[PDB]
Amino acid sequence: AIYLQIADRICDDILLGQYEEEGRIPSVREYAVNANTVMRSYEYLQSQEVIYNKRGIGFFVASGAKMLIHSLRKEQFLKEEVGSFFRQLYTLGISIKEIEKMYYEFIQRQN
Amino acid sequence: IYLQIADRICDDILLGQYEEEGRIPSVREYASIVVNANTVMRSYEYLQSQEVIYNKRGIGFFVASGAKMLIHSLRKEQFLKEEVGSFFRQLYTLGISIKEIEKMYYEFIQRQN
Repeated sequence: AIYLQIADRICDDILLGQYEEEGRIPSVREYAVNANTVMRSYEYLQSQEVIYNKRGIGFFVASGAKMLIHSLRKEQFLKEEVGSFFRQLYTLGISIKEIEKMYYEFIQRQN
Repeated sequence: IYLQIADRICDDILLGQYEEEGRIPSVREYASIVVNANTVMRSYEYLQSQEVIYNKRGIGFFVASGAKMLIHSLRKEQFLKEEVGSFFRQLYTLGISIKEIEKMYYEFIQRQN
């Protein structure tokens, strides 16, 4: 959903040190091909402590929102997918000794 | 669809319509000229995680340097899994020699020529 299809399109350019932690970020009017729902985007991200507000000044990345943001998407994976995914190895007759085989060998690919 | 697009664009690409290290226009724009927009998201993922393309962050997508050729191949190797099997079976069933069908791939080539 785009309330959150955008709230996730921001926390990343922070993990990339493009937006410095406790360094600033963009006027919405300017992040305007849409700036309407954005108010519900920035919403998500404020109520998620990812960013903060100076009265009349503008907008920064909350420090260690690098680390504030890493943390959020973790429990929205072990809640989200794992629980079915656990329940699939189950139904399928696959084991963790066979899955931590293909995983430890799965790094070979990315190096 | 998820896919069809790849071809209109790839053929844009093999037509050199889009240069390698050169830009394809917005996922906003292209869907007008053709008329849906968000299923045009389900494509550039497939493409840029298939390496025929990439998105400079905050600029757009580009042709990947060496694009015109992986395609031909992935066009070539896709002939090799579900398009070719469809065939050897028959040249087997109906009683067709290999050098049988081969005869008429060389008259084929001659008309091109």
